[PDB]
Amino acid sequence: MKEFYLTVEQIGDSIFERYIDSNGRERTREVEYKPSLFAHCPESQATKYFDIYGKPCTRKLFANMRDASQWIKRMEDIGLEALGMDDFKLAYLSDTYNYEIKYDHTKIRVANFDIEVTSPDGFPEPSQAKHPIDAITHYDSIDDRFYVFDLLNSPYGNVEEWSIEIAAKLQEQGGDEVPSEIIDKIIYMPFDNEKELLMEYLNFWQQKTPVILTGWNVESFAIPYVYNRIKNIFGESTAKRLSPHRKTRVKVIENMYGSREIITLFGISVLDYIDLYKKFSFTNQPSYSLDYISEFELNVGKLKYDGPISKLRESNHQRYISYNIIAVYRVLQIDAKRQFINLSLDMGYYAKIQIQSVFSPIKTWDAIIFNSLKEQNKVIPQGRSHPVQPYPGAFVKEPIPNRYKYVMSFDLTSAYPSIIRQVNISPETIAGTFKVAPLHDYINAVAERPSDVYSCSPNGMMYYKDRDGVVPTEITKVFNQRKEHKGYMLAAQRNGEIIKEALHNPNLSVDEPLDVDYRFDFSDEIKEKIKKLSAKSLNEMLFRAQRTEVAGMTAQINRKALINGLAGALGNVWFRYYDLRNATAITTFGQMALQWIERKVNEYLNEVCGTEGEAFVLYGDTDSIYVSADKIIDKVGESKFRDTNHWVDFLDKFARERMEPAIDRGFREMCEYMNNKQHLMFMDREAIAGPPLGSKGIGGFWTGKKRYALNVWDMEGTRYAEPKLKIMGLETQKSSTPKAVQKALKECIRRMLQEGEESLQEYFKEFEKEFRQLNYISIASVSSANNIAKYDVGGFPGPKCPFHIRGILTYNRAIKGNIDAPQVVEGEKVYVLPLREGNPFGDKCIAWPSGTEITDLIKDDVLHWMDYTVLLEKTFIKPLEGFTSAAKLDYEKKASLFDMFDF
DNA sequence: CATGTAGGTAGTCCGCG
DNA sequence: GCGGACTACTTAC
Ligand SMILES: [Ca+2]
Ligand SMILES: [Ca+2]
Ligand SMILES: [Ca+2]
Ligand SMILES: [Ca+2]
Ligand SMILES: [Ca+2]
Ligand SMILES: [Ca+2]
Repeated sequence: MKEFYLTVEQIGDSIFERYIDSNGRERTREVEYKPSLFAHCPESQATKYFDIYGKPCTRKLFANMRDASQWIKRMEDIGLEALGMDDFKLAYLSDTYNYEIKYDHTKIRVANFDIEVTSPDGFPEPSQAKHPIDAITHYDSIDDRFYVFDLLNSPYGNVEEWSIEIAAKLQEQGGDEVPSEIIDKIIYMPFDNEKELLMEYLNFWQQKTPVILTGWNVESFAIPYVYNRIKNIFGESTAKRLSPHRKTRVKVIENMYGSREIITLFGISVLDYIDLYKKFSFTNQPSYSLDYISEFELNVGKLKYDGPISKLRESNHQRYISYNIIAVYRVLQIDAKRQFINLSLDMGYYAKIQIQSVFSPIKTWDAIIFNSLKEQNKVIPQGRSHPVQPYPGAFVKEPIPNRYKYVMSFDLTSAYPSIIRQVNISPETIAGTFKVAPLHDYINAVAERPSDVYSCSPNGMMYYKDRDGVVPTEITKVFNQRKEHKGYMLAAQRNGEIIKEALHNPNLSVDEPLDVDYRFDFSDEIKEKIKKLSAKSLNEMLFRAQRTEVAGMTAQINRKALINGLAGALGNVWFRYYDLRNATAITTFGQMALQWIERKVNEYLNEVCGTEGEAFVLYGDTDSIYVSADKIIDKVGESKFRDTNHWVDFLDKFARERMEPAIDRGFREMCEYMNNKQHLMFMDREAIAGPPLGSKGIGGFWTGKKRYALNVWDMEGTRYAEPKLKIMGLETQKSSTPKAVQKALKECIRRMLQEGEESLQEYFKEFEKEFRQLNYISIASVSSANNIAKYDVGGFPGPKCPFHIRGILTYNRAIKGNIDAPQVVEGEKVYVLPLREGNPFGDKCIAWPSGTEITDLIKDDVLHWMDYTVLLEKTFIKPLEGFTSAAKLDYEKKASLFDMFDF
């Protein structure tokens, strides 16, 4: 096989690399790497190295990496550019793997682990590590085994061995319900003292040294706890055995009363699954406990146990250990679904970076671009210092707040990257400037044509047309991968709707799910077979299709994020190719594009409807337009339609066969105007929205910029079995909004859009009557606990103290002295409830760590003093008032002359 | 050590015979 | 109590 790296580190003048050799064996090696950097030299000097602007360079080959670094400083002091890759391990990877890396994940040791630490005196701080580690579960991907390390004897209790037999039993039979598919994969190892456990864990670690290390919160808890605990018991050099190169760095972040730390283990790539999840999932959760996320992702129940976690080992060691095992498995289950490790490996090896550097788009792109330029013997520029400077972004249209009955939306495929490719925006493709007119003059095609030689953006920049830029070149590659995967995702989505339609008429038979590839639209033959399948087989197929869609979503959305990240990095001062001329060339072009195409669409629709000056585009944001299709429907007359699907078909066809071609013509004209390199503004129909035919539903509404709701029947070619709400910005989409209020607001919206005012009023009335019976957590608001200390004046709120921070302070006073109450952690999420006047907490609100029940000591009083009236008013009624006044209807029947009668 | 800007809601403060 | 500045939190792109 082809060789590929696992990890790379620079330590002094040595590169330390772990890799897979040609026989698929894991190897390690130390290399005294001899780096090169470069300097401009005179034209006369014949060379094979040129900078990206074609200026000749001379290679400086160094004896060691220290000399290279030293040289960079001397050049800085002289005042001359020091070119080349200054992150030497990227150069090493580039020299060592001068080819497209094909890696085999089965050779990569991916470790997933989690530890337990009984602590009777509060949270067990990793920096102090003063309590025994009494359980570790460590899953190894190469062995496919869960290695369980169980402490039987501790100063907090001596316990019996854990029973795998009881673990496998159903919880309703007193077992722990450890999933049956991992029972045979568990290797259980009890220990009579902690030192032997830890010694054996280290020996185990040596034999099975993680390459990728993950788990839930491992970076902020498990890893620093294990490191510091081993350090305190055996000494630091023993602790350093967690690094295959025996080197670590201890990052101490000053949390103030007290503190915590991150440990860097050289030769390992730590990918904390919480960080992967936050970067790659595109969710905004109110809690990030493993219980919450597992139930969200997997629909599995919360791990239930009686009493506090500090007493679980002593009271029920059996359950303690099972839950340690299960917690580790749940991360594997989430990853089986989401495939973030696979994505990390894909992206890492594509870029030729340390795998943990996928968290940094700047590092990722720096490596991609360096490797691309190196292949052509070109030399990358020195990184420079720049002051932070705000710059303009997208255009968002001010909508008229209203109900909007029939709406069709369109937007640009991969807008900013397409702009980069169309205009040819790169550091080395800049050809000059032109004198800019006001943007509106370009939008209305009255400004002079910027150039008939170069490709232009309305920010004043000109670019070469006849040569490739490294930015366009490399952004196109990732874009094309993105496009591939989104096709797979959308096919699986369409495939899923077919299955949902068939589930309306399941067959009474015993059969199996069809063996199909869900990434491709089902053939007619497959669809015929599906119409005869049973419910059981159909439901299994739907699950598989949805998993295929999620996998495709992970792959496409994050490659989208990567290329959009390249456009943004051009406006980040730490990016090697930072340049506001290029950043603003993109955003300014985008502003012109949206407003140009608004004009063109209004012109076109007026023409075909035989009218003049009517406004068809009602809204747009960055690269999208929203078109009122009311006059389109009225032209033919609603009477002509047989059902909802018929008018949907009609608008679908109208957009495809009439509008999109008019849009393409409009954009081709814009392209000629800017004399761009390549026409790539492809604005395809997104949503088709309206009320069901014959209903009193309003179809949709806008309250303002970035705030609207649409009843959608077709989305990017997916014709839904059941209409789906597209809601943006409204309170239903906000993690700060209480969970049950999101639900109730969404149902208010559904009724408004699908059923009408009377339906809304009926629901509003019921919810108002039943509000007070909802579970307290379900109606608590959520917020992030930032800068708590800043407003903490003697345990009381300082000036300008935010509401949520005030609630945290109230909480801290209420739990003072109580050692079991969980502390609010700086930066983390909290539930928040308002409190009636005169409450025993002595303030207007309370807040506690999210994803948890509030400690039993104060829970009773919180429940007793909750202010339901404030809560209903602020979280539900006030947002609903916004929706309904915008839509021009009432959530409560207004008084009128009719009130005089008895109906 | 290092993607971007645009934009709405709701909080505190402060003015207000 | 209500409604402007000033701003934290948060989401749409
Ligand atoms: Ca635990
Ligand atoms: Ca788009
Ligand atoms: Ca699209
Ligand atoms: Ca059937
Ligand atoms: Ca868009
Ligand atoms: Ca109490």
